[PDB]
Order: sequence, then C-alpha cells, then structure tokens
Amino acid sequence: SMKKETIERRIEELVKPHFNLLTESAMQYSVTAGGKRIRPLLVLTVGEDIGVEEERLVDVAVAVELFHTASLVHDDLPPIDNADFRRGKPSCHRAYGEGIALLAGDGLFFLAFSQIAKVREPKLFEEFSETAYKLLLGEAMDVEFERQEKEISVEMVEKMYSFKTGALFAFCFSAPFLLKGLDHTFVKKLGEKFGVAFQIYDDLKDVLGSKVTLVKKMGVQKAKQLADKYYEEVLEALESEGLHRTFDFLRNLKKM
Amino acid sequence: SMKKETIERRIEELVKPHFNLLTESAMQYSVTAGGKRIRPLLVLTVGEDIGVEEERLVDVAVAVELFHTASLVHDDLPPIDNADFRRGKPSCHRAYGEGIALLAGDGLFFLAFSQIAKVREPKLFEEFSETAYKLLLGEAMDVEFERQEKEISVEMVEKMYSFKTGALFAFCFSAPFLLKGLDHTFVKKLGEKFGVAFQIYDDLKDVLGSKVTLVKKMGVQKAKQLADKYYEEVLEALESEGLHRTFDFLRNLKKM
Repeated sequence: SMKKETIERRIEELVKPHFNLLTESAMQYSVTAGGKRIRPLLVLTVGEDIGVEEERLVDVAVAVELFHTASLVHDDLPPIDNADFRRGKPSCHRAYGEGIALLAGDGLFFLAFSQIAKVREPKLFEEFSETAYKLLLGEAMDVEFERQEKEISVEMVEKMYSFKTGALFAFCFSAPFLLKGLDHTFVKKLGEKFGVAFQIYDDLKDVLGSKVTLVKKMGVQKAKQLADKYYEEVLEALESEGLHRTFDFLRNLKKM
Repeated sequence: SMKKETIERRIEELVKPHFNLLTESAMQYSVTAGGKRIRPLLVLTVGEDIGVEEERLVDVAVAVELFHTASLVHDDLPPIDNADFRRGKPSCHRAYGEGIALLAGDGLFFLAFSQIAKVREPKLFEEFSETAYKLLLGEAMDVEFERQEKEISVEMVEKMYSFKTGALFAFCFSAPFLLKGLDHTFVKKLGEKFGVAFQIYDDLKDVLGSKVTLVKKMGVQKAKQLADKYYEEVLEALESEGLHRTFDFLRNLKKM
C-alpha cells in the first residue's frame, strides 16, 4: 500500500491542471476515478527485486498507468464500448462530453510518452513506442472482431489478447530489466503470458456478473485451464529467479 | 517535388497494412488523402541546409507528418470540428465510422512516436513528446474557447496559436539542429512565429472563402499585419543564417 501511495502521489502531480483547461480537469478526473494500479505496482515490484533505482522506476510506472488510463478513456467512448460508468463513477465522456474526453485521452497518452522520455534510455523509448502501437492494434482487433466469433479463429483471438493486454504487461517486466541493463528476452515472454491470463480472468469475472473472448471460443473450462496454466508458469518462473516481491504480489493477486 | 516524393514513398511504406485490419486501412486512407506536406518538407530543407544526414532526417520528417495527420483525424470527428470532408474526400470517420477513425488517429500518433524513437537521440524523444503535449493543449484551448471571443483575450488567443500550430513548426526547425548537434534556441523561436503567421494566413484564407481566431480579435488588417511581420522576420533570419533552401521554400510558400 506504500508503493501504491507513491504511485498515486506522483500521478496526481502530473495531471494537476496548469493552464485552467477543462480538458486538464478531465485528465485529472480519469486518473482520480482510480484503479487497482496493478501495472505500475508490477513495475515497482520487479524493479525492486532486481535493484533498480526508485526514481527512474517511478517514472516508468506512472507512464504505464497514464497510458492505461488513456486507453480506457478512448475505449469507453460511445463509438467504441459506450460505457456510461467506470469504477462506479461517470465515464470521462459522460462527465465532460465526448470532445473533451477524446482530447483528454490524447493528452494522457502524450503525458505517458513525456514521462518515458525523462528516463533517458533510447532502447526504452523505442520499446515503449512499439508497445503502444501493439496495444492499439490489439484494441482495433477487439473492435473489428465484434459479431464474428464463428469467423474468427481461437488463434486470432489469442493474438488479440496478446496485443491488447499482453504487450503492456510484457513492458512492465521488460522496462526494469532495461533500466538495470539485464537481458529482458525471458521476462518479456512472462509478461505476455501473464497478460493473456489476466484478460481471461477478467472475462470470467464478467461472465459471473449475472465482443469475441477466449471464454466464448474455448468455453469456460478450457479458458480457465489456459489462464491457470499461464499464471502458474509465470509464478514458477518468478520464484525460480528469486523475484520474491513480484512472486508474492502476483500470488496474492490471483486470489483477487 | 523530389523531396516530396521521398516523403510520400516513406510515409506510405509505414502505413501499409500488415495485420489486415480496417483500422490500418483507415490509417493509410488518411495519409493517402494527401496534404501539402509543408512540415516534413521544412524538416528536409532545414536539415539539408545545415548538412544533416538524409536518413535520420527522413524519419523525423515522416514522424512529424504522421503526427499532423493524426491530429486532423481526431479534430475532424463529430464531437470536435465535425467535418464530413477533408481535401475534397470524405473525412476518416465518414469513410470508416467514428470508432475506427478514433483508433486510426491513435495508431498514427503511436507510429509517429515509433519513428522518432528510431533516431536514437534522447533529447529528440523528449523534445518531440513535449511538442506533442503542447499541441494537444493548443487544440484543447481552441475547442474550449469556442463561443467566448469576448471573454478570451487576444493574448490567450495568440498563446493558443503558439501551442496548436507554432509548437510543431518550432519542432520542424529544432529537430534537425538537434540531429546536427547545433544550438536550437534561436531557430525554435523562428518556427513558433512562422507557425502563428501560418495559422493567421489560414484564417484569412477561410474568411475569403465566402471558433475564436486572431482575425476575429484583431480584425483583418491588424491580423494580416501581424502575420506579415512574423513571416518577414523569419525570412530575414533564414537569409541571414545562410539557410538558402529553407528561405527559398518559405519565400515561394508565401505566394501560395
């Protein structure tokens, strides 16, 4: 909870309005409406596990969360998911209108890139930008696959999960290893699998609360089995590598 | 026209679809619908004037144009400017729908950042990201100032021009100087003034074709006088510094 307070403190500093714009207030609103902050917490725990300096780590963590927030702002818009609420509060476009919300999403994206640029590591810039574009393609696949569950293969759906959710989690693992100068080939693969499992668990959560998903394609049993398999692979790798904090974090996360 | 062909060739390579998505086709569409390419041409002419290697220059030029294209895609959307047409062809959302167009705009932004990241110069990443956020704030000001010409000061309107249009032109001057390792403090100021003049000339063009603008605040005579003054200052600086190609380019541009 201390790491989370660090994240909340820094992210609110970055989205405090400076030019007296409604669009700035909308950016702040979407951040303050909150979230579990799983992605920036993962950046901090992985970084702490491998001895990365806190300051550059905080920059990366908040960048990832700003990017995630921005993606939700655009995804909620009426032409996409058309959500009136997020986390029990009006969605950004309900609070401010579609135009202001669209711009707030753009602003949050650009703030994210600005924070990554502060870290001053060329490979990180490149990796973040590649991740961003993958995430966008993933969202495009999700939108475009709608009403085609029969014509879309399970392989294409898993690819969409990998792009839409996996890529940003892979970056949460990759980025600290880049900051530390350690090879990130292994752990990036871990983040992608964790991300696919994460999205499936979200799917299953939605189903019990009573779009092409892996639950639709595979059925509930096979989808959960896949998610469990991936989750267990990730945990075992983390434990094996002595990534203690990350293991504990993700172990306690699976209960939730 | 040869430089422009180089720009068109490279930008079409980058937006050729790779994943068979409509959103990719929409990205390509908005690029192919065309433009005068003034910004990337300026990057190439300034860079050639100071002896910057062509390849890294091309990357920056296409990045700037991808960013500009993306900004137009979002600005045309129904909640913002609601344009049915751009350059005589349907706007992106008319061609593909608002959802796909929104995502295509995001994709174009991320492609722009990806291309800047390829250049591998930390200060450039940072400068581009700062420029992007300024441009967004500028667009937010433009949208928010609507229906308030009396309550908005001329100073606030000029600030909006500086952010919305000036910042990207300043980057067109700054970026080659960064690539060459030359101090860019002077020329960045030049690009900002050129950008304000550019937007005023656009305003005046629209008026003769028969939102708070400097033409509304200052009247036609004073607005044109300001634009002319800025344009002349920029030309004289370019000529004085031996930026021959850039001078000739912008001199012939003022006729148009």
